[PDB]
Amino acid sequence: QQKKIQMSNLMNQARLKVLRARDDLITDLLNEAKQRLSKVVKDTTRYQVLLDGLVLQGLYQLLEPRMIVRCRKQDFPLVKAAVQKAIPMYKIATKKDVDVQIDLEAYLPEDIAGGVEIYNGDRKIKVSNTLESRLDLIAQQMMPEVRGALFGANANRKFLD
Amino acid sequence: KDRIEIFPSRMAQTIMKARLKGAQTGRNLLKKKSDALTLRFRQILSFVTLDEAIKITNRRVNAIEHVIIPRIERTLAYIITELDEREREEFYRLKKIQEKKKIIKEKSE
Amino acid sequence: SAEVEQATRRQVQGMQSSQQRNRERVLTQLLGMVCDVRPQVHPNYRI
Amino acid sequence: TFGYVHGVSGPVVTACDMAGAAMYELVRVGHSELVGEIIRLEGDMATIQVYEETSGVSVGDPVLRTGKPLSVELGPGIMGAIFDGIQRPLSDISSQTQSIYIPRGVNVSALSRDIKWEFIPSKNLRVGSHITGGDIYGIVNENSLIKHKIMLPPRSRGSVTYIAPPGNYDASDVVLELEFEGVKEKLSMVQVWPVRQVRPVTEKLPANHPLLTGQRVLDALFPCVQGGTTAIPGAFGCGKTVISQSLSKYSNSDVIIYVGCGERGNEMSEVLRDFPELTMEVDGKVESIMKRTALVANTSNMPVAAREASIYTGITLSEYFRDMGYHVSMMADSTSRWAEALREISGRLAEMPADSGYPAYLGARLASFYERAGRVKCLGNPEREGSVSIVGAVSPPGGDFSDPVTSATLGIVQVFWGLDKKLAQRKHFPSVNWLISYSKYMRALDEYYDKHFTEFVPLRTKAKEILQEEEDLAEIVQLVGKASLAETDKITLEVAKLIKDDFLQQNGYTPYDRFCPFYKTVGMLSNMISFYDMARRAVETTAQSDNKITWSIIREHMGEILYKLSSMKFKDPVKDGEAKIKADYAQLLEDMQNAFRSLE
Amino acid sequence: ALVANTSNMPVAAREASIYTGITLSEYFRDMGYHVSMMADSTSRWAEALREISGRLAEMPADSGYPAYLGARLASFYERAGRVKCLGNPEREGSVSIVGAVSPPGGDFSDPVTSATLGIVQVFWGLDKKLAQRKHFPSVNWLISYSKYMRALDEYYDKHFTEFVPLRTKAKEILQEEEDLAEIVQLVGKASLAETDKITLEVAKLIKDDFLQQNGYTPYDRFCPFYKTVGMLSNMISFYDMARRAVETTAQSDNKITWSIIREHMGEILYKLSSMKFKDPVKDGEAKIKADYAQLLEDMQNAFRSLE
Amino acid sequence: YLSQPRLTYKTVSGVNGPLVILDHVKFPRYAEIVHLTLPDGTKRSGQVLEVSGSKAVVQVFEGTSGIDAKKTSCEFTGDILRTPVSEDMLGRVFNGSGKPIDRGPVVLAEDFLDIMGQPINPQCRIYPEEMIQTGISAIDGMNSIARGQKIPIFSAAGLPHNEIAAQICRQAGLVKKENFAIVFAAMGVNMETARFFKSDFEENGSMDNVCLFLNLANDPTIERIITPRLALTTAEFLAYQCEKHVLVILTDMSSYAEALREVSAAREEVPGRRGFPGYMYTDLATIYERAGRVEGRNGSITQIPILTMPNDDITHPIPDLTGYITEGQIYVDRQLHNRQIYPPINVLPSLSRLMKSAIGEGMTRKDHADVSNQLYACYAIGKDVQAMKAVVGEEALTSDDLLYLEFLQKFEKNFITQGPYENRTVYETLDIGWQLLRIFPKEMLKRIPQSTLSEFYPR
Repeated sequence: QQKKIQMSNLMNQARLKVLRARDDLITDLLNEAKQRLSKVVKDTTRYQVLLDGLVLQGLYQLLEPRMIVRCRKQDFPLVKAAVQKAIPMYKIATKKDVDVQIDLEAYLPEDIAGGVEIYNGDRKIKVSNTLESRLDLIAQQMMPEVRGALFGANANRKFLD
Repeated sequence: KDRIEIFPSRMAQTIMKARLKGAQTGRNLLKKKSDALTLRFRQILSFVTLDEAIKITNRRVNAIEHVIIPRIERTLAYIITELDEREREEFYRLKKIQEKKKIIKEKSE
Repeated sequence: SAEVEQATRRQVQGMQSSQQRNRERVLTQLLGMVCDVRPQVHPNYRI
Repeated sequence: TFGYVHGVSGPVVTACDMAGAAMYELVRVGHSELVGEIIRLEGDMATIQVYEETSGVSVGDPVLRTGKPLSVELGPGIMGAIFDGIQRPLSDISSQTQSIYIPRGVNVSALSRDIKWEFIPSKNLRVGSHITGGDIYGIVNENSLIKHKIMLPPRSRGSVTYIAPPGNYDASDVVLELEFEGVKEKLSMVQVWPVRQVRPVTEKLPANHPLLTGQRVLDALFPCVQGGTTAIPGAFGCGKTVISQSLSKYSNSDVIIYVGCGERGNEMSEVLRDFPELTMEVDGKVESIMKRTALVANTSNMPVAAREASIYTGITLSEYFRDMGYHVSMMADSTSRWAEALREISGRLAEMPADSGYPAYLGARLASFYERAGRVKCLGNPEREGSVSIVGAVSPPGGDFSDPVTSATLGIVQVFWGLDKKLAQRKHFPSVNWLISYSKYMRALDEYYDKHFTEFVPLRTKAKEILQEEEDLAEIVQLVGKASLAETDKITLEVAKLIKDDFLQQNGYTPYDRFCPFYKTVGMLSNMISFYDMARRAVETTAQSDNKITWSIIREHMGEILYKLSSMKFKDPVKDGEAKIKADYAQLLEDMQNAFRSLE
Repeated sequence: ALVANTSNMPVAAREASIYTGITLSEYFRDMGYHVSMMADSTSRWAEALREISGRLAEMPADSGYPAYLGARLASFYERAGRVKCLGNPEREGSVSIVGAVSPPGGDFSDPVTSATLGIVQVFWGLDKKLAQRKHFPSVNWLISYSKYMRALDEYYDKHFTEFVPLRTKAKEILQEEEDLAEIVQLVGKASLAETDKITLEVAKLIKDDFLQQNGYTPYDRFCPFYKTVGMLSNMISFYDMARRAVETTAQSDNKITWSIIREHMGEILYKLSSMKFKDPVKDGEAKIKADYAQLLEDMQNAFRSLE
Repeated sequence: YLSQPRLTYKTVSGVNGPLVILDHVKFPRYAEIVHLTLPDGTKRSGQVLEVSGSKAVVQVFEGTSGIDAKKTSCEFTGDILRTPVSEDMLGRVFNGSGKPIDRGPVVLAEDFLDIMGQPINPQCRIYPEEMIQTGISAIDGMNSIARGQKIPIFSAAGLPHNEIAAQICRQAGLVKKENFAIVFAAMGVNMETARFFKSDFEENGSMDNVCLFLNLANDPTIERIITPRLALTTAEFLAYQCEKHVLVILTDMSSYAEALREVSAAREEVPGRRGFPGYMYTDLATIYERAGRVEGRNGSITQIPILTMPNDDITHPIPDLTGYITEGQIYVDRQLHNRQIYPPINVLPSLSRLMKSAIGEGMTRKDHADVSNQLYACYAIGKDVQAMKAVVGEEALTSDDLLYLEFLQKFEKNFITQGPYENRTVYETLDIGWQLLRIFPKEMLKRIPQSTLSEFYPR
């Protein structure tokens, strides 16, 4: 009788052991992606293009009469260019005249891979538009396809509707 | 008379339903007593004592059926109706309270 | 109890082998998706 | 035609910039086009009740205003299809998506526009002729049974300017154009009619023609008339299937509509699975019932607006075919489920509740629903006639008759086919209670019965007297054992048994008893009552003294005659024609009377 | 350490009193102590919630109570149990909670009674009719329940081994008595099986001399569990022997009946009814066990000589 | 995917009980999930219940204590509550929110489904056929569960409805004249019972086929509302997409109904009948009817909702509204419990409307239908004779009456009384039936055709 309970505990923990191992593999892959994004932001032209897009997307989501862009200090030259270009593109798309400033007194922690944060005029609404946050957002939403790509499709799943 | 005259309440519903179940169980047990006496009576046909026992048992069974249960059922139906009437007047007041709150909210805007 | 741990180790080894086959391809697609920003104005914006 | 969502408080959506909207109009809210209706209006803002889940609806979403109120789309292709309570084809949604779910915001046209229908004009109309509402200007050939007559929509008239030639047209083309005071209207084969509006008729006529169902019981003793309204109890063990199948399969009506209101999923599956498998002989060919049937399916988890609207969608479809000159029989599977949906909406809108929590207008809605049934003289110059019958069922919680929904229904319907479960447990089918059941159409049908059958009316009166007496004698028998009992009462008891056994009971799983023609029903009853009368006379005319006739003497004397009476139900109308069965019944009567003659 | 709050105190303190009490209870729980927390009333707490809900003009639910009444009671009631405490010493304490629902009646539709019943594992319902008859402690014992049976079965089987099966038989007798009582009130014992007569009479022995006790007397101020088991063991042992005797000798010559048993060994029922008086603590454990052992031996010899 | 950066707001108009009222929110959605960060770093979850212009109102799952209107930030996800589903989550234990509480990892999703879902298109619904045996004789040989029906267990408070529910999880399976799973959701369960369920499933080896959701009495009351929606969302994934049969057990729907009443109050809705929402009917139907068979697929979902009857009154809206839209009932009694009979299920007031299709040749055994009907009649008669005995005595009974009393005593002892760890398959249950029926001579078994008797009655 007691042997049956022991076998139950062994099988149940063994199931969790392999599931945890699979979750570590996913975590390690995500960590590698973050390190590879670090290599990307070490570039100049490729990273500036990301910032050009990221600043525009920040502005389009916040839609306020005044905005402040906060970035890493070392990225200010690149953000400055991104804002100067983003502004006339914003105005054409939205038909609203928005004063976009860059925060020269506060900066993002230097350990952040990259990206920007966008605040409204009174600093009460912020857009989480940093590079690390965007990666986590997409990686999680796309995870069902990562699961299949790495470990295989579910052989017992016949209908995808 | 027509009702047991217990003030409408959820407690009264529980008491009346238990009282009704008791009356129905007694009716069925006494009906079985009557049937047993009737079979024994017909088998014999201490004879007149069975005819008297049957007449007394059937009279009690008839009273449960024609007097006591109808009266419990009328009481229970009365209670059920009156409780829904109390539920309604609570609904009215709560609805008006919600409307008054809405009016206060509009004035504040 | 040994057969349970033996099967567990084998399943972990399988997962490690499988995920390696296209590890770089999954990372490459993921980096492409995050790098491409595609800015958009909220669909309910009306001006 | 667009407004915007201002806010969501649950299933209720507030719109702004929606000044041009009428109460109980239709809107498609959000990017998924959720179906809802406008109830309260204030300024340029509107309060929308959304039928489906509102999760995901954003402030600023579009709202598309649809000019028509809750309406039913009427035209070719309606037959054989299964609809949602708000007129959404379930057989197309499940087949155009390959899904098992009804998509949220699903938008499938009620009538497909990819079918090329065979349309033949009336050949009587010409360009320049005058046409009015209800007129028929052509017929679509759908199937072998029901011709789909294309009528001018009500509340339209004028001079005809274009008539399509005979040919293949779909439901998006233009078939007829008419001009009224310079205004040209282009009409297709499809008309739209608000579901809460009653389709007009020329006049409402008395109902005189019986509804010729295949059951001996629920006909001989408790008649229903074409255009009449009845109620049927709906309990698990009541055997309601027998009426549903008998009415939809063998009725003399032309079109059957089966309406679900909000039943259990598995119960809707049983109906949807059974119906397609039913057939009937027509012109010697066995045809599917679905070629002359339409069905509306609603389960308990469907949007409450659809469960509430289902009953009106069904009758709107019924009236549509009524206006063609067809006799339509609609069954509401459970009007209690409808009333439940109605109470839910009243509750959701925080309306003051009335009796047992139901809306104050419950009775008014049921009364105006049933009033829409009846035999009518149709609109249009063809001077055609038709009818709608309703055989809606009631299933109150607990099986009681105190529920306002069943009490109100019984005060409205003129026939009540009270069913029982005890009879089902005894394997006696159809499970008709007899003492509870009634019909108030007996007077209306007296003209029909007099004209065509003559002796039916006194026979059904005697039949009820015999059956009622059997009940009245029950207390005497229980306390006596048929010992201290009149021989005339023994005749009543045993003959009433004969009636209960070999007449009112009918076995629909036998090929000979699938359908009992009326002439056979009255034939069987005539001979049984004629025996009763002869048996009463045999005893009473000899009961004075010395040498009297008793039931034991009659039963022993002519046991073959009592058997022959029981055998009458086996006369299969499919093989033995009207003349042969009547001849055999006539011979039985003669053999019967002669057997009694030997006793005097 | 008690927390005192009277009905004339502010409604907010009336609400907070329960939270203060349980906070102290958990505090000592985390010391490794076994804490037993008794509430005087949770209906007064629910009353405070109803009063405040009204004052705040928030939408009420049934009978004026807040719709979240169940959440507040669950929050209190679920702060209890045997735990492994935080801290290096690995100590393990417990909190027991005894609630108290003042009954507007025996109808469990009462919002507070209903919410309590859905949470608490043990419900000791007090019958109104037993109170009127001055049967103390007044417990219905047909509507009450305890959901810790299987949890305690290990304890009982380890230490006593006898209680679990005695408990089963005792519950069977009480329920059988209620069903026989329903018919006896109708037919007056005119026709009963001999076994049924024993069940009725043993059930009265149980109701009067086992389940009833005067808690202000030296002998019943506290009855230790070993004694509770002793008392029940003898009464059921009597039941089994009385039932065996009449069923074994049934349909024979020397038919044994209850009247014969009561006359044959009347002093046995007197002794059984006297067991509540052995007076623990004043008298010793060793003697009380020996005295009950003697009652069992006398019953066995009494039935042996009867059969 | 959205790939749209999230907006976090620090604009708060006020806080009122469980609700936080926000301001200046851009195009908020109804039912949107948001996350709060409190000044102490504490994180909380919530859902948007009302969006009136820019004033979004969010209900916080956990308590709102500590929340201010100056520093607390609210992060919007831009989407609604969608549950990650997979086959791998079978064998896991989750809380009401869908988070693991078994020390395992977060679910590695195969897809994301809206937990509210959609109704199943009636045109593709297949009437229930084969049987799912439970292992409990009282509800296999008397009121079987068809593979696709929804049959509730009504119990009074204090009865062992949770022990039976656990027994069903350990014993239930297919008839077997690998593709069967159970999804178990407990709403408002107390800590002691939550331990019981979790440990009892793990210890007996059944967990491999159980997906367990525990919503505890002290857990957020709104989470109790999604709990059965997460369980059913999983059941729909497993059943209809992965071609297997799923048994869903929803325990203590009465506690669900109470949490639903709380949500209604949070919306400031006027209470309906007996304090419950006027839409309780459609809400229960929304849960219950997401079950059954579907055309073209080999999967199925059954449900056994379990409901506590307040004051033991079947009239109460909770069992009344449930029964009105379910197919029969199991019905656990009190007298059988006080008599120490387990399971305490009363066969006389119970009913399974789908039994006619569940059982018979090709599904269980030829004689199934006949044994059930005869046992029911014999039990009903035995109770009737027992009532007579109490009036007329033992000597007034005839031989047939004594046989019915013998049946009554042995029926309850052999057929109904089982124990929590004896798994009786459908064939053993029927064999026990015959052993009890062979008490009577053939001529007293009026409801069994002679052909069945000649085949099964002897031996």
